[PDB]
Amino acid sequence: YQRFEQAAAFGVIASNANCVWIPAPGQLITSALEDVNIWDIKTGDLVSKLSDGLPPGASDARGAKPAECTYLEAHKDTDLLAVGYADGVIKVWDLMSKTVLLNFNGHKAAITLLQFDGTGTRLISGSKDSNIIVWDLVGEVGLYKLRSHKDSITGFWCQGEDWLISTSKDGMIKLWDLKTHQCIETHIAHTGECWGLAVKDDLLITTGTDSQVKIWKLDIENDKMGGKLTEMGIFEKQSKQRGLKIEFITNSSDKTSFFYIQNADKTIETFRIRKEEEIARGLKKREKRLLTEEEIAKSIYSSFILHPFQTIRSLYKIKSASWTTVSSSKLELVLTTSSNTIEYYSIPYEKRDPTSPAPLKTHTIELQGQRTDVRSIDISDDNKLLATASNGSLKIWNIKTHKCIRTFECGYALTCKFLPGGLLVILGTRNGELQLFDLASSSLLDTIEDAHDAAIWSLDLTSDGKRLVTGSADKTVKFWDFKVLKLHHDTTLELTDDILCVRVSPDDRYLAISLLDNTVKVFFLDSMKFYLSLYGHKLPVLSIDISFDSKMIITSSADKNIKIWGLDFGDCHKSLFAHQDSIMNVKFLPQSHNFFSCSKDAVVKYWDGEKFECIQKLYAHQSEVWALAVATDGGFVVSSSHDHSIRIWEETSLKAGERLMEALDLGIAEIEGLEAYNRDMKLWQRKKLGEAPIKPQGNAVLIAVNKTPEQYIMDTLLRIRMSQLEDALMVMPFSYVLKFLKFIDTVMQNKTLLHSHLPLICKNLFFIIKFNHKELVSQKNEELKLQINRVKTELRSALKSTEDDLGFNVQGLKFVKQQWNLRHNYEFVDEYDQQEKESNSARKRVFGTVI
Amino acid sequence: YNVGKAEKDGEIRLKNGVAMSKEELTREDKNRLRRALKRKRSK
Amino acid sequence: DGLIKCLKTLDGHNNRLWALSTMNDGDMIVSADADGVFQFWKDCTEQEIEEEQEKAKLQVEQEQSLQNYMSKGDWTNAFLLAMTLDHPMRLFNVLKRALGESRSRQEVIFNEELDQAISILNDEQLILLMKRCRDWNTNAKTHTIAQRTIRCILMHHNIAKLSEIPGMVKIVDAIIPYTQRHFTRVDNLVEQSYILDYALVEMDKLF
Repeated sequence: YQRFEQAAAFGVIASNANCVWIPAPGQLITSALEDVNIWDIKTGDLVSKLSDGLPPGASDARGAKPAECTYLEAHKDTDLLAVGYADGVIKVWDLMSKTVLLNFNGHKAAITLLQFDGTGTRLISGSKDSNIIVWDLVGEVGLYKLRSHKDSITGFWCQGEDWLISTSKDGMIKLWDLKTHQCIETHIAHTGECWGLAVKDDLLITTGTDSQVKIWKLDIENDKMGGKLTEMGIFEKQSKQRGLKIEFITNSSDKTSFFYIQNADKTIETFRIRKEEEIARGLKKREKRLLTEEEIAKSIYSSFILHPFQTIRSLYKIKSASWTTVSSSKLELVLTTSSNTIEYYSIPYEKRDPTSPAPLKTHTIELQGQRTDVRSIDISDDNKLLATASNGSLKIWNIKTHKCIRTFECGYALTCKFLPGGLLVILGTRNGELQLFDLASSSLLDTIEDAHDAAIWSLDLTSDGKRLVTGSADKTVKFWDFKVLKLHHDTTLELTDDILCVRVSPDDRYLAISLLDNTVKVFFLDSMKFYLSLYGHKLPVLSIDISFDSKMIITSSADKNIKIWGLDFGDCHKSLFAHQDSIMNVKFLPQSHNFFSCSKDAVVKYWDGEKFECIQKLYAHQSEVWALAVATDGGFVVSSSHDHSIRIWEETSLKAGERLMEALDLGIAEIEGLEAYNRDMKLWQRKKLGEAPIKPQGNAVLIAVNKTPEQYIMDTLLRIRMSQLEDALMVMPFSYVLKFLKFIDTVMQNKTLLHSHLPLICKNLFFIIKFNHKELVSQKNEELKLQINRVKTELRSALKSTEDDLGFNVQGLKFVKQQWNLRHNYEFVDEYDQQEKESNSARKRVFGTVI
Repeated sequence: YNVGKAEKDGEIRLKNGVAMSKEELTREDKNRLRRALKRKRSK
Repeated sequence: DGLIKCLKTLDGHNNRLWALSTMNDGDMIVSADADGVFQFWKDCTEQEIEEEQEKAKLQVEQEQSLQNYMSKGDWTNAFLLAMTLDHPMRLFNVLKRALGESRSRQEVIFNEELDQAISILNDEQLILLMKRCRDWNTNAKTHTIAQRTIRCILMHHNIAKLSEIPGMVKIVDAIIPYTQRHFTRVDNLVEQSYILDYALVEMDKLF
């Protein structure tokens, strides 16, 4: 089939991830959806959009919402970028040739931070599952995986190859030594979460849930157990919301240092850290009024060691930030906000005065976005695109360039539409107001306040475009004509329930109006005569769409099922259920019964109305697709979703016994080679030291699993089961009985694994010599005789060593019981009453007998 | 005497005899004992 | 009685109650009366969770010290951390490891500081240690650790105190008969260990 496939997306200037900044003021990498977009902040154009070579909407696009870009970090001087996506996967790219260089899945949920350290070859990744993984960049492996946290990694910081310290979305902040990969010391940071971490080499700073920013003194070279990291004092901010990123810089040119704490509620709180001169000079300023309560107030430290600064506020909700600084008078802080805007600020400072009661932004990249959710998308004939936003940002795009070339201010507006000549747009707002605009001239043509008593919901022209209809939330739908370029209120059709969507037929024939009482009434346009009343949808019901020849319609609602109706009689054809949250909108192709359905669960779907299959299930959005609009001709569809993204779709084994035998020959070969080598080395040290035997190399499996041959034979003898141990011991021949005796004679010198496996050793050895006893006693060698004698004496020494304390504890515990009894049991001299007491106080147990 | 379940709430005592505490059980071991508990629930 | 808003009943009275006075500063001490008996309720949740979070801070520091000890060695302070925390798996592992290394190296059965630390302990820790000994003894694989700990308790404690703790006969009736079974079994292993002695006398007769 001439199938459908994504052209490109746009709108997303800065989406949900951090921002990394690149010097030349400078460039700036940020995150669009599923791919990163790199700007300069000076001119502001999108000079790069680093993406994959494969788009969603292709043939091999797997059945999944694609992995959203959720963290970025850049290594500058090697020109690399570790970017990481919402499903744990990490791709490391370059910014020059724009190719994916490394693939690093590892995790189970999205990642929260990256960090390059020793700057090359080592990348540490902390995620929303509680792992944190160290990866090498030159070997393409995970080196180690630190695993002790509980909720989700919120910050970490490492130095080289020995010391890391992290903190997570539980209360805890932990310290790892990278030599052993173990958590050394834990501390409950805050009473809830722990949302920030930063450290300049002397002091550490964390922040939790509400403004109690905690100062720590870390002593990395401490030798105590607890004392590696102490808590020194807390201070307060102006924002009660969760501070969640702290960052430090040491500006040069004298030496100085600053840290900011970005919050949630539109506020970054910048702070200055001072010098030892003003510390030691401000000591007596709190030791005034002249001493232990004075020294207690002198430690009660935070406002003493730290200094507030300019509290930079903003218009929209703040997402992420970073900075640059020269001369200590250009603390220049770049900041991506939530409701997408990139903002480059700059706070000046003459070491004492910030020179401004509120700081000043140098740049603000916001022209290619919408600050809100696009409620209505439209198309011109083949060139223009029309987006209507909640703040007021009516905006116009072009197809060939994806650049916003025309932008207005309307209000809380939800449904807009063109005029059939092009370059002219009518819109309806959520307040009772309609509005007319154009493309060539200035912003506003005209405005009709109080066009409706309540919210407009939908509006629709004719094909010649001289008249539109507006159905609104005042239980009323009105007809509006275009006279001369002004609006004409000629008739107002009253209804009983809240009309919410209107659609005309593309041959000016019918007018389908969808009401709040689950139905869609198809009227005739030519007389307003109430042709049909299509019914049975069981929820308030969204956009209707007439077919091209005006014989079929689709009707959608939030009951997840769109219903096809033939219009000759108003008869339902299919009632097909898709889209597991809610269908927002539906659009027929202009010359076929092939159509599209975009839903509240972030998916668009391509159907035909002849077989009622789903021809395609397209998977490029991350949130509620609020509107879609197909081409007026040609088959390419623009879709506008809640993620502030607007995108274009164009056409296309052994067993036991022999495992014991092979482990016996391996272990005894290694043991005998070692004993021969130590014999020859002893003969060199007890003879003329001209030479010696060289060395046995350590055996392959033994040094690979790091086990002595005694523990090797012991744990394979353990892993054979008690069911097949007797057959395992009978299968082996007498050479293996002799080297089994050599194993027993080796193992009862290492008295940790003699005494931890005494009854297994006893069972196996006694069965082995009981079975081979006819051959064993007819062997004639004094070496085996001495081996049996030594095995005998050491074994029975161990067994009498354990039966010693078994007997001692039996007599001791029953003496304890006996003296407790003769202390205070009761006192019957009559034998019968004594035995009645013992019968009434003996232990009972109930046993299910069979009669 | 035979070793039943715990006399505590955070403790998991087996007929083996080996008793564990739910504070020291790591999460993979917690899922492991929960699935084994589910098997002995179904039987 | 009195209730707060559908939760948190209070201790109550025996009869009807027309009395509530919460009219202190924010809401300090609150009064409530029956016919005759009064009730004075204290405060807001400002210290009866502050105690909870400071004992949680002590618990997360001493659990971390137990992990570091169970890593690096020093079985004795790891042992008393396990006893104070009631971490029985770690307690069994530390007693097994200390016993095994005392088997390897060279009256004294664990290392000297560990079994002095078992000598110094109180009646509550001793009764929970003997509960753990009681149900480690029910195996035959992990009974040696239990028997050694019973031996150090017996030969480091006062027998009259050991008897007169309330609860220490309903444990020693649970670990006399398992120990009698084990003494029979290990005695039988000693008895059937004479096939080596028989094979020696046959190999001596051989010529």
